[PDB]
Amino acid sequence: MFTGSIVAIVTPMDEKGNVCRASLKKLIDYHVASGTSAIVSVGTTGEFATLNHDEHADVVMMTLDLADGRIPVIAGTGANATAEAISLTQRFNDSGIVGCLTVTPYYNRPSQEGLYQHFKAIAEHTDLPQILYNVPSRTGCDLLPETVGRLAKVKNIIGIKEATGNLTRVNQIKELVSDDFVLLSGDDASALDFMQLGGHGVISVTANVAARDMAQMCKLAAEGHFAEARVINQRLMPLHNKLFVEPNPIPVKWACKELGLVATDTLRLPMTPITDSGRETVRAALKHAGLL
Amino acid sequence: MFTGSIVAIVTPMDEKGNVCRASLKKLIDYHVASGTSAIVSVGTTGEFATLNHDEHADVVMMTLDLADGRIPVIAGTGANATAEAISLTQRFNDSGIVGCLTVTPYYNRPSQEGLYQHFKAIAEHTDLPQILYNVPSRTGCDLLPETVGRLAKVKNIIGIKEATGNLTRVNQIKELVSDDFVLLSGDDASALDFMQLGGHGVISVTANVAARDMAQMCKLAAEGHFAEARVINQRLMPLHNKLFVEPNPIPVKWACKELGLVATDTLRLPMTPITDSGRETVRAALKHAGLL
Amino acid sequence: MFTGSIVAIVTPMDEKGNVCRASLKKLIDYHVASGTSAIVSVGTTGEFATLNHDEHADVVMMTLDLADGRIPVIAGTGANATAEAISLTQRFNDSGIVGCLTVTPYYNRPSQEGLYQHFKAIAEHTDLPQILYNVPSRTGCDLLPETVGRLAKVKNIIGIKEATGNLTRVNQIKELVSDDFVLLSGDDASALDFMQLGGHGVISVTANVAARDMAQMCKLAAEGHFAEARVINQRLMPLHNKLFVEPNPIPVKWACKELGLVATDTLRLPMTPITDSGRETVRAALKHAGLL
Amino acid sequence: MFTGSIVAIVTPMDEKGNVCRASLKKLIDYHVASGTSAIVSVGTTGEFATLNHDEHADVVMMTLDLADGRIPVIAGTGANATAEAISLTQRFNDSGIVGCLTVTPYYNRPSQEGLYQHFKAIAEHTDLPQILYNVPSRTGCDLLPETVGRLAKVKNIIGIKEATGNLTRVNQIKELVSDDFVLLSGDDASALDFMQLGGHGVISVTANVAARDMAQMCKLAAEGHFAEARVINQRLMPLHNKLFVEPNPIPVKWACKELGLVATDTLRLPMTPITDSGRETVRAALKHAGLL
Ligand SMILES: [K+]
Ligand SMILES: [K+]
Ligand SMILES: [K+]
Ligand SMILES: [K+]
Ligand SMILES: [K+]
Ligand SMILES: [K+]
Repeated sequence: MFTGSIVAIVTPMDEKGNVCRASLKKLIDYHVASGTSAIVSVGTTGEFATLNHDEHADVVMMTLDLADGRIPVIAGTGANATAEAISLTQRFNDSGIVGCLTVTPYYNRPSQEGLYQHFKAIAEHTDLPQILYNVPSRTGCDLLPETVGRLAKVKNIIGIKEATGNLTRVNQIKELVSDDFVLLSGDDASALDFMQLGGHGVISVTANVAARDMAQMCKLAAEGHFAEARVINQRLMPLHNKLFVEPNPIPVKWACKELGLVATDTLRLPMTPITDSGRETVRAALKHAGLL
Repeated sequence: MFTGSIVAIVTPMDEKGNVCRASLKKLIDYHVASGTSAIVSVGTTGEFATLNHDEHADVVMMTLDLADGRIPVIAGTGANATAEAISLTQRFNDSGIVGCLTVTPYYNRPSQEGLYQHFKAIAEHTDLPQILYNVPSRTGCDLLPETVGRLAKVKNIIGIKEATGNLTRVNQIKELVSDDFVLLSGDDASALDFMQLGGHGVISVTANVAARDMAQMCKLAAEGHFAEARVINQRLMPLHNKLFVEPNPIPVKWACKELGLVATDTLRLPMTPITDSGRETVRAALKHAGLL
Repeated sequence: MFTGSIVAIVTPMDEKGNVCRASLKKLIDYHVASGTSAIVSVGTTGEFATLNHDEHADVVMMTLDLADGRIPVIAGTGANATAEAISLTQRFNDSGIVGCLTVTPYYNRPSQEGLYQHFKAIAEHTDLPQILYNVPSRTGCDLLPETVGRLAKVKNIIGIKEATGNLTRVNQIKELVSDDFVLLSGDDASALDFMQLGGHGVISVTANVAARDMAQMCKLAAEGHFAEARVINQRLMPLHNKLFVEPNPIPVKWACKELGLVATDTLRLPMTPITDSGRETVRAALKHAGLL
Repeated sequence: MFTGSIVAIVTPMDEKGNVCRASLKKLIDYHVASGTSAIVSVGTTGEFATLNHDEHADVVMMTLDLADGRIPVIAGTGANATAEAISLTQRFNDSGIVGCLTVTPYYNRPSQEGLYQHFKAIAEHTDLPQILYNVPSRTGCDLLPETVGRLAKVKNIIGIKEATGNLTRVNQIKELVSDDFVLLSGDDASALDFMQLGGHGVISVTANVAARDMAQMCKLAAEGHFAEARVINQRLMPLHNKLFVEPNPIPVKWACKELGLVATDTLRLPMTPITDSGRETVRAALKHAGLL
């Protein structure tokens, strides 16, 4: 459901830029075989910015179909207009997804009162569980712990993906919310630290290409075996870093292609193909993790 | 017209959040009478974030119809997907707009090369003049002078709205582009300084309520009369700051309502109504500028 | 020695700005009675910036004398010139202090190679244990984990006071150093989190006025009792924050006076007396902690 | 003289780190011949951080003796303890210096009120003109325009060396001070922009090796001939940047050695010798400026 290693899955494309079903099926089978806890479909790593809402919905529904009940699917449903976020969420009502990952409005820089009204309105128009998502480097907006506390009082707001990389947020949030509100890292390089402080898992880029290792790390964390988890983390740290050598998901798509998990590493503009220097860097990180 | 005081006009709304034609007419007449150089329709201040593409186009067309040839209109046309920006651009071909204001992709944080490809593609598919728009605090990415220099070689990329507030950008860009490339400030509080360093004008929030003083300030600046311009700037500085006391365009829409230029101060979520403390701050700034 | 709750003790002054022996003795007796693990004398909170090296040495020696073997004393010995740091350290050779707290050079912004040469030269001119101290908001310099690793190879460099508040540093450093290199927080508000990640204690401002609570928190942490430690932390969090409402040690000196621990709250310029608003804020925090 | 191109002169050292009188003479003659306005002796670039007060005074006196009335000398006199700044100031009373350059307290992060008291006290105890010096990247504190305005009312506080590189400060300060208060840039790369906005000159690192071009650039700027000045600035921009490729004054001392102006490029720890890559970068910048 909402703990352990959750992959922010790539939306694999053909050379034309449209979803590649055979690739998507190969990835999903991989995540089932690897012990991934859930799949986030059409999150940031899934190129939500460059799919239209129809295309987005098609990918989510295809992912659900291919998952075939073997692995839970959380849909990306964020938007920077509240009405649009409500419309997008309503597309998934009764779909089979287990909840929604909803990013703070980007670009328009709402106030904290605005963020409260936005997420409350979205939560009120669905029965689906809502995971807030804070990623200020992308959005220009920072959903602060006090406001997460206020929102956690809404019945179906049940967790947060905290992608600041600021580990002080874990216990600031935890003290204002109930014991069952889920804290998930959105920052691979700090995620083991985030779990060590009390978080419950990660929505991960790295899990796209090191799914088994990520699942093993997160299990060890949950069991309180941090030193064993950290050995895995150290083997993965160059991926955690170098999968952002160029803008995500440029590196992870390349890595997926290199590993034979997807047919092509195509992305949509303004994301551009990986540079030669980038390929060499990512290749080295994959080798360090023992994947190549 | 791409120099002088250009207003980033509000999109006035009724209580339902729908565009108020009567209020828009009043603003347009105000700008014609007050000597504003041009109107930026559905820029940031015009709530491009929360209008859909149809409503956005309607507002641009309504603005053109109401302007009736008396003042030039520039349309906001940016998007974070290069295909969507191209699509939106096509809607305005032969509309009567003089140019497009096209923001760097927000949220997805493309590389410089990605920005280059993005804007180059948009420019290729129109004959309309394009004004690049850099606002890193909103978008998460920063279109750097070197890339602006590469883009300025494209025939119909004709200027930039630089909203960093980092004044060193003026001459870094100027030295890389031709003498006819327009530099426009997107930061009211530093705009006179921007013009003093070589900028050609401003795309302004303050101009929505102080159009005549903005128009004269920019003229004096273009003539080299900076001391004279600075007297006006000092009277407007509280507005340049306090129009951002809560997220733009919340304060300026309230100010327009207080002056009687628009029927209601309604905005779309996630923007919310001005706080009482914000009304007090904004009113004080209006009085400092001599407007109430 | 170098774990648990270490107080960065204030240098109490008379009204003239010189050390007050009776106050210093009262504080030291308090730390012995409270279970404080060690005292840092003439660190940042002890006003190292505004004591001359003679005055500094006198305070350290007086603190040692008053401690009377009951509680270990670590001297502040940092300087931004290597020669000066060596001279200051040599004053304490054979003094009775148990080690030195040596801040990265401030103002001059050395490179990482510079930081390496600086601390290596200092370590080579003493037999005393050296605790590095990184506080970039004050110094303009950031001693990065790689360089801490390089330095940890020097026999008598035995730990670090990490005052960035960036909790990712704990495990970055730990993986590059031996199991016996000591990690101490220099940031009260994050210090329980820092210990939860693997750190060994804190050099604390808050311990000046909540010494018993800080010692109890740190003991619980070391025992792996984080939830119990966090209850104490929550009671102390307003002090952890509000003891920096005005520049440290302005608030903590006031609080020490209010509690009857020191005779006067005098400081040296450019530190100035606490403002009325500050007194009210600090008073509230003391009340929250159950100290007043 | 407190306008035009003022050099923040290196303190040339022999291999032992002691001041080289022969090298200093050569530099002083160079500045007299090249039209430099004044010499700042034992500023940041002069390694004020690593000279003791006696050595600092010796260098100022030697500079005065060598200048022999041919060029005005301003002494660096700042400290982070108000008493120490006063003490140092007294050493220079009736020395022959024309003024003092006094940096905001570093490391201890005083309040604005603390800065006000600090500088007010220093000014009270001398008849020498005082130039305030703001460099937040080094000091950890930021002397804001409002406080500069309060200090400019003190009769002998006569200007400011503003080294933020934040160009909005020019007119924020100008509007709060009298027409005769001097604004000087402390950031070579933005200094021409600073002058274009109303600044009166620069306290420069670049001037150590490009004194004549700096002197002419500043004259053209003072005359309003900004286009002409900017041609010179463009030839000097690689030096303005690459003199900071490693910590200042490491690169400029190497540059002075390469040109033959000083016998050795030796500095005091924690400054270290220039890297090979830095020598290559600096040399390239020298050639761009036409100096080798
Ligand atoms: K809930
Ligand atoms: K939108
Ligand atoms: K062009
Ligand atoms: K060691
Ligand atoms: K020093
Ligand atoms: K004055």
